[PDB]
Amino acid sequence: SKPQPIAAANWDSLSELIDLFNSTSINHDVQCVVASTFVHLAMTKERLSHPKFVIAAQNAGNADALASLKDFGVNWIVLGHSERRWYYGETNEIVADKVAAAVASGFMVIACIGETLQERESGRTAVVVLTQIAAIAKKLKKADWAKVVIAYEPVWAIGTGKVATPQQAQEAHALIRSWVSSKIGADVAGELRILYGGSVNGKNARTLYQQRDVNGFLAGLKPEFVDIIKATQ
Repeated sequence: SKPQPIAAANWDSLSELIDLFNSTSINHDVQCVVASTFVHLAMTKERLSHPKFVIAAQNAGNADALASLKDFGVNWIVLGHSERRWYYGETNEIVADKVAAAVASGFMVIACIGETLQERESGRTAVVVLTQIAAIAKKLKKADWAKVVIAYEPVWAIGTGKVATPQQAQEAHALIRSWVSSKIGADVAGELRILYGGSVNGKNARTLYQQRDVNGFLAGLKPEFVDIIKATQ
């Protein structure tokens, strides 16, 4: 069976969004995450009170900064999101180092991996994606995977004019899990949450979630997020 799903939203009125989240009864077991930028942190922190939600930082790579976040009550962090890699120049190793640092600092880490349009088109989804997570694994020890969540981000589907079928997402998630099973252990692979991190709405989320290897979502901080949460069953 599947591990606990996660519905995570990455940073519309934020205040109104939080109101909506706070008011949302979530009946099933699902860990909800709102990843904020530094500036919106204290506000999200004081406003978001739904106990099935946790707040996540993003991209912190400094030990002191990590320590401060943890002190501020932030225990989750999103790392490796597409733009960090394709725009900011965070290499597989830099992301890996951040993941390892965050884990060492007591964080739950949502580590994003994903291939570009050109990589997918040229048939290199597997080598790109697995190389990215292999870099992450190299800096972790087995026990650390308890603190790791992988988000698969079809970068290739973002502003490229391409769509992500349940089959495509399942294929990607399955190959990641198979690599984790082989290289890290089947016990780890069994517990590992692999989130689909491409643009998703209520309907397609519910369908995606039905796939064997999909354990939830990394999506937009938008009112539709409530539907993404409900989709995780």
